Amino acid sequence: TMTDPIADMLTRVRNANMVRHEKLELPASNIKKEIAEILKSEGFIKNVEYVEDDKQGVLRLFLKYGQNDERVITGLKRISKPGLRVYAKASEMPKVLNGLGIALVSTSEGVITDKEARKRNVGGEIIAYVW
Amino acid sequence: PTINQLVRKPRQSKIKKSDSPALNKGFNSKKKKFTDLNSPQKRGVCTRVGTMTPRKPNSALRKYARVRLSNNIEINAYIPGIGHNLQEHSVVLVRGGRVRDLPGVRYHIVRGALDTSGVDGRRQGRSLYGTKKPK
RNA sequence: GCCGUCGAAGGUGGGACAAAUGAUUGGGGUGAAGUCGUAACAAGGUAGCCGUAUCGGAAGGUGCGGCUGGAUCAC
RNA sequence: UAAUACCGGAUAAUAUUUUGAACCGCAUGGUUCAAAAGUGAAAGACGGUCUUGCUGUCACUUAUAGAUGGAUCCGCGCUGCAUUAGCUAGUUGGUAAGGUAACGGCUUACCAAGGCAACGAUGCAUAGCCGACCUGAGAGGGUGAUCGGCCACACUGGAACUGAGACACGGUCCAGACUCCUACGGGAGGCAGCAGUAGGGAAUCUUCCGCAAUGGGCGAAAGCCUGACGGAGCAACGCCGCGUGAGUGAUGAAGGUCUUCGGAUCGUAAAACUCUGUUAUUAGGGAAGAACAUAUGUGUAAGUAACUGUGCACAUCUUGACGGUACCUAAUCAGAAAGCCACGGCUAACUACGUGCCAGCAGCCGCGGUAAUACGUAGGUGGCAAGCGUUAUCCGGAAUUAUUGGGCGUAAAGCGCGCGUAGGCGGUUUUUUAAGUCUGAUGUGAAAGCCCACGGCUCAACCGUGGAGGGUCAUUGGAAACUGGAAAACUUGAGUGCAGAAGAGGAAAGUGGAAUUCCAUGUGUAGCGGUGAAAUGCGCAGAGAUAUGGAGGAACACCAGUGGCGAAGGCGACUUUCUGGUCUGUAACUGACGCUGAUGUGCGAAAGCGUGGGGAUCAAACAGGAUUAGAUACCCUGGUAGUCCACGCCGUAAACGAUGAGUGCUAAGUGUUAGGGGGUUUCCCGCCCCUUAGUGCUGCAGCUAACGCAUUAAGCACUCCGCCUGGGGAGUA
Repeated sequence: TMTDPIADMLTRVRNANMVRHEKLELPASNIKKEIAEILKSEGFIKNVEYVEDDKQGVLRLFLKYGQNDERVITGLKRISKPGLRVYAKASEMPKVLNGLGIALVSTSEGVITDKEARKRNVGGEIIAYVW
Repeated sequence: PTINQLVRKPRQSKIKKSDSPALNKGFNSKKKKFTDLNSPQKRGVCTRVGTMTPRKPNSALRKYARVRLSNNIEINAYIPGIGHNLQEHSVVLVRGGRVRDLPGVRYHIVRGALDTSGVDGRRQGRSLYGTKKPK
């Protein structure tokens, strides 16, 4: 069973990191779409794209590798995984590698990045660590 | 392990057992109640003394003795150290110690303060060996 | 003051765990020696797993089943 | 013989029971108003004014309170053991009684059968509880000294009087002892109060004082007692703090110590000088403060003919066990005052010597054999000190639980493999919810410690002060991402849908075969026979052998392979039985229907075995019997439980990949086993390539101690199972 979307998303991202290619697509979710937009905002994904097809539309990512096809980011991992519904309140917000390392957090309104998290000070279910 | 089975389990450690069965007086002298007293010392007598022989090349003849402390629990214990003036059924203080001489024993007598008197000719017994500062 | 509810405590009898003990039996090894047993060739020797059984006192072997296994070792 | 002792009675209400009324709540009901009978009682004390009124001041009694505390109930946490699985009958619930503050089996009688039980009741061990504390960066772990409170107990059991409250730590009764003593007739006692005793223990502190300080009990008070507590008193028991000399003085004195013989060497150490009185010694101060206290006497608000009497805070007085303390001053000298551990290293520090693998040392490596910086001695050094070292234990370490922070490719670990209950987690999208979640507000986290700051104590130690911290508590503000619901559907997963492809899968049944073995018949020897010799054992009447003939039972010559089925065990002669499974494509469409899976639980090598048959081999044991007193030991010969048929017991193994399952991702090369497609061509079957789903070999990356895997990961991740905790002891008890 594909238990968690975050897990497969991030393991295939790390797989592409190893294989050093950018254009990859995957069946999304609305949350996957929004976090991919956050990725392009962060930049290390040069481009993201979303369409619709069975069942959720395929999210289409196009990474921003380094100048020599290096990971601009360093590390990446899920946090909220099956069984572990793990939440963080305003002060419980973590700072992987401070500002450099980042993490979106789902909050009472939606998914927001670590900067947004400690900025608007609404905690929530911490999602996944990327650094 | 999986989170659920981790929950329905304590993940127990491998907690040891004290290889020194030092069950000191505790409730021995009332109700004969077994009591894990950890005392560093109990008073008691070595009812018998003996001497097993070591093998070659180091024929460092080591001497043993079977002893009862305040709890009066049987054990054959070796004597270390040079010099003594005690004999059968002499009161002796035994400290916890396991040495390379012989299995079946994990304790050892101490010199200086009881029937197994130490020697004050050396300087190592300045603070120990039961004997006072060699003055 | 009596009786009646309960009534410890306490004992009695039926047994249960029982607890050390242990009736006598059994098992073993044992030849000092009481049997007396001879006194010939002394062994023509063997060898990579596990479970399980049938013996071998055992030492092992017949094994049945299927084979994972990880030569020696020095100063 | 008096009481404020006792019993009456008068009165009385929110007091009982009923009367009615209104309001209202959760169902029980609660709130308020108006009705019946009922008895409240200190003619008390003691002051005053002054009548003795009058109140004073308490007490009395009554109702209403507050408040206090207690009780009771509930939620959540609240120790180990399941080699701890059933508990269970006033128990379950109600009925009526009673009974208590209430509550109800709470207990009676009723009727009824409950009620709990793996999410671990029950049982056992054990245990005071927590706050708190110790180690740990923390996480955590561990602990539970005094101190805060809460609980339990007071020789033992059974009670009960009392009183607001005890079934009463220093009431009682009884009985049981126990023990003690008696005139023996029966009387008497109970330190898990405090010292202390005896003993025990390694030993733990006065058979110390006081009530100075508070803290009560009782009053108005003095006061009583205070083993609370305060205080001093012991245990370098624990920290903290002063020194146990500093400065000078080199000359490397002398001398210890080595030495190569010079020198160093102790060592600015010495001598000597200069200081300190720290520390200690003494004469004093203070024996601080703590001391506020108890009430009295002072005039001032409530009221009284009358602050009369009072009552408020003020006048004014009153208290030392510590102790004639701490601490401080006059002086006292370097002069009292300090050591100990280690030096192979680990870890700081070594050489000389005597010593002789011996003594020995010994925490680890191990040293010591005459030669040791590992024994001892001297020096020298180090570390450290009012202490040092040893031991007992907790954690760090020890991440040695591995949530943080382990594996199971092999050092320890994947049942043997299943089905599946609960449960674990949960696909895409649309709303609500706010349960969570997040996100504040509230109340509320004794105190102390706790961290921070700060005050005092010379300082430290230390208390104190405040802050901080401190809930996983309840409540409400948002919120709807997420999980969880609620609703709505979508689909490929799942479903199932159609087309196919697919088979040692299963179990039943039958069919064949070569042939173990036996044996029929016929022929045929002389030996077979196993060996070292053979023995034996077979056997001249035919063994061994033959060819013709069967029997029984046996598993099925090739294929056979990483073929395959399986989840494994295992599954291959053929066939069928009536089914189980395999996949290509398929998307057929409800709409997550899924997930692994504690318990449970089926299936399952062999042997063994129960039974009932067979026995064809084979075959332990076995014996004949080599061998050798012994010979089963083995080499024989035959035969042998059973193997083999029926079911159970068997459930175990190398069932091993010691690779749980599923998920999906991720270079390649490069096959397979079935598929499919496209083009390629005559069937492209021929080719290629794309994937379907597995099973390869090499190898990217990755990772492993290494080994190697590496799309089928041992790479990456995810829900769900079990194990592992040195070896082994012992899979054994």
